[PDB]
Amino acid sequence: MVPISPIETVPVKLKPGMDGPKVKQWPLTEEKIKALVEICTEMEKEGKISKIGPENPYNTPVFAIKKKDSTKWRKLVDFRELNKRTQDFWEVQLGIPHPAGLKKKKSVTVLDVGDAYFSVPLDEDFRKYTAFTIPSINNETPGIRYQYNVLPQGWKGSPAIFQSSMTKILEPFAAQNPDIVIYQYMDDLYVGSDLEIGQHRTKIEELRQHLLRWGLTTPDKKHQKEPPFLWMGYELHPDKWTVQPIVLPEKDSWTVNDIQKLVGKLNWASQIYPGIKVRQLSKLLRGTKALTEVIPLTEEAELELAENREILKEPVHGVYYDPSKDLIAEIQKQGQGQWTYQIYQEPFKNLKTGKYARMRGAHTNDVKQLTEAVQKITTESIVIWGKTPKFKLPIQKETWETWWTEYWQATWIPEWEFVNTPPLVKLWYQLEKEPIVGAETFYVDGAANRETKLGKAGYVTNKGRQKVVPLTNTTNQKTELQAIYLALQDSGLEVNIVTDSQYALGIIQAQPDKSESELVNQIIEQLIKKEKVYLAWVPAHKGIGGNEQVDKLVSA
Amino acid sequence: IETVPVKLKPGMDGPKVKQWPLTEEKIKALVEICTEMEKEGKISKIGPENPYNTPVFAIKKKDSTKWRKLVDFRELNKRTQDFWEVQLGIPHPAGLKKKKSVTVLDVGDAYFSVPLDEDFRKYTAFTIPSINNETPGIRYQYNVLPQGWKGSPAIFQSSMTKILEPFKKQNPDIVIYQYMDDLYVGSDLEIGQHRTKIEELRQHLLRWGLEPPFLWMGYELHPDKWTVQPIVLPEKDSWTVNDIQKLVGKLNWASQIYPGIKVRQLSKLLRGTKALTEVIPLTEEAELELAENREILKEPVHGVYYDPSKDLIAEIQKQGQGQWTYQIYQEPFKNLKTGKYARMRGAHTNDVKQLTEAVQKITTESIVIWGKTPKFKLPIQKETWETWWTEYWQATWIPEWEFVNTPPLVKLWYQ
Ligand SMILES: Cc1cc(/C=C/C#N)cc(C)c1Nc1ccnc(Nc2ccc(C#N)cc2)n1
Ligand SMILES: [Mg+2]
Repeated sequence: MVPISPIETVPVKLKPGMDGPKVKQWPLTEEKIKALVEICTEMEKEGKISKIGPENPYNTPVFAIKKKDSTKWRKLVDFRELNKRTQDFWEVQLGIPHPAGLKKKKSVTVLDVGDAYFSVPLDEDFRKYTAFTIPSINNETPGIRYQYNVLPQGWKGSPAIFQSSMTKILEPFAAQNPDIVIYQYMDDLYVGSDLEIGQHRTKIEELRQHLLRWGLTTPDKKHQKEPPFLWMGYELHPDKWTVQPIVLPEKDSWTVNDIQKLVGKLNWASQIYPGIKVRQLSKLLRGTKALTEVIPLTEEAELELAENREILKEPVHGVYYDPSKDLIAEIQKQGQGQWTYQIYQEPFKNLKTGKYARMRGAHTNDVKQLTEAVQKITTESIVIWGKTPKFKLPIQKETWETWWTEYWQATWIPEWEFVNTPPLVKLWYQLEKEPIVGAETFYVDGAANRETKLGKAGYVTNKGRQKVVPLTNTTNQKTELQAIYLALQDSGLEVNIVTDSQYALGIIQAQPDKSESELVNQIIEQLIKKEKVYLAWVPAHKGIGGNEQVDKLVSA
Repeated sequence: IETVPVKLKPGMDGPKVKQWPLTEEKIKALVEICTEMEKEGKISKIGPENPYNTPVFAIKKKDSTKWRKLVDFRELNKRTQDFWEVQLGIPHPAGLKKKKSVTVLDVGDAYFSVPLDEDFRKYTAFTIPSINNETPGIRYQYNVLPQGWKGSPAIFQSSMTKILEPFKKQNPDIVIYQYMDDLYVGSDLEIGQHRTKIEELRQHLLRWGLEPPFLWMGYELHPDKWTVQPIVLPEKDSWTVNDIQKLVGKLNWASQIYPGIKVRQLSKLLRGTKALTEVIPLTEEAELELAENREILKEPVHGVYYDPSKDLIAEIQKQGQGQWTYQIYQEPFKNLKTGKYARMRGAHTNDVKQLTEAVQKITTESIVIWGKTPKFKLPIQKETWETWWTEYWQATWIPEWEFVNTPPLVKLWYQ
């Protein structure tokens, strides 16, 4: 015999304070029992399970399934209860590689390592918790009690311990063969390289010899699986990648579930298909949760769907990452808070695409949204490629500088360049820093009665111009905004406005260009038409003249 | 050499904090650092039966091209027991803030000489991520006291006290204060002497060491010169209606801090509905009220005390042209320190680098004055801060922070 190196066992514990499972074995038909007895006799012969005495108090139910081959029965040990009681593990699968971050490979060979899958030893002290019982024929003898000596399929810790054990075995080979890549998925090893095919196959033979040191045998035939690979919703080819075929169904009526599946397929396609949009389709799911409910599609949703079908009408492929070249990220504004981007290194060959949507909120502007999209893409790029791309943005350098130097928050976007492709992001208005000489001064105020929801909004000015408007179904805050709106509608191109509304100042100082409040949108549309606006704040109820007069007129 | 038992707070599990994305440069640096540490026995590889995690990254300290490993133990530090057994706590030295020079030394390397309780090691687990998650992350745990863990100075205290005894006896007027991995050394000497006493101090730890990669460095502070920012009102010969309105606004705000502030006479100058740029002569009544307000503002605030059982809160405002104002308090309107910065190093085009250096400076001042870090309210969107702060960090500690999304009117009053 050739001595094999053993796989060290991972020590496993139950969660603090919990004991093992003690679950009743269900009754089974005489036919299923015979099937389980034969199956387990072979598993015992292979070393995977071991017959036990009656002292062990633990138990997990075992079932027989069938339907795969000659309708022959299969075996299923239901570890749901043990899983609840088993400690948490470190999971490595949580991070899936993105295809756009992979490198081009000349050759990728697949090896089957499923013999290893069911041969990793289980911590000796934990085996007792895996006990199960095959019921006896007619319940006239004790059932056949057993326990697992190997990582049990269906047990919480088996995937993590298998991956850790294989990674430990492969680490020396990979470190000493830096001209290949190795990736484990399920019961397969994928080995890629750029070597000529003879050297590549040699490395594969060397990898097979390395695995035999731990007693791990690999099928000596050609693995069925060959490029392209269907993996995690992708198609991987040697020099290109794409998402698996995206087929949008035809339907005369759509249910909530239908739209959820459409949005899923569109979101998935958004990583390589440029310009996918889902706003109007996702709007149809707002606040609803009846999966069988049929929603009529807006004309807005029908155009968006029609535009998506056009984008999806033929296959689009992405390229892989060349580390010797810079990454470029280009962003476009799409409307309604939607942004789309492409990341590429060579012109016209995207590594990946994507989209960003405005966050829910009362007020917003294009510059903030663009900034947010940049920070999203930067973080995504760090994960996939480990570096920040150079950005191409539809915003003029001078617009950005005016924005960040005068914005009340700190803000920053990394190395970028203006790309002149409309619609451009711009600043629609800019408040003055100093009062305007020669411009009429409007002192504005509003007030409402909290019970009757009646109010007044108005202004008085230095030229003797005045207005008070009575309002219904309003609040103090709305009347504060209405008063500012009135001063804007009634002034010339340059105007000073004095308010005591902290609420209104907080909104305008956030510089929205679009709002959930139609009253704020009306103010914004007025501000855009002015040439100069100075907005001044004073404290209420302090005898500040001008202020004092109009608060009296409006609180009456 | 034999370990101090450590445990977590009651009813409290270990940290399970996601590793955030790291740049290729930081990963390569961490791989090199951790490979060496593993060979020297400071850390060991761990298996999947350890589900804990603390984020890690790397920093290039001021005036050094060597990368330093920084573990973000904020969550572990919250979850670790309080060490009120070694001492009820070392009374914060109030003289440290009064020395003309204080040098900050990185002494964290000394901690690696003390083993860590084998029953606690699992909670210091961390991961070196791979680009694109193409290979499994490298998982380690510490075998020795880690840099950045609040237990490290507590457990090493007894050893630090005896290493430093010869230097302290021989230099009794020196104030030495330890905060986490930092040693703060304050003297009233001329700087040349100061720098030579600092170097004297280095060789006590070199001697004892027998090499630490960052002990040679020296961050020099001068807390006796640290400036504060009282409330001042303009002195003008010509007041416009706008100037008087801004004055009345500022005085109304100041009257939440200072009781006897009055604006009646100044607000009656705003008598009518005048153009904002119109000049208003002050009445005698208004001049008097203004002068009385000025003299009130020259006094300290009433009822301001530090309470060590309460959090310090630091607020920061962006004032433009590289200027930032800040206030530290525990109770609103009861500022314990206010200040203003303008020397934003190498960041005239980068708001976020400036803000990050302000946060570090305010934390340093906080450690020197009270011996703990403040909780920040930052004028920045969370996403922007989370994406860039680590690129500009040069400190070995990390404070807590929250984000301000609504613009304060108070910005105007601290300008
Ligand atoms: C993540 C991953 C999944 C699969 C396979 C999953 C499956 N099924 C196979 C391999 C080898 C990898 N590993 C890596 C690592 C770095 N670059 C690459 N490039 C790369 C991989 C495959 C093809 C192809 N065809 C082309 C390039 N692969
Ligand atoms: Mg009012």
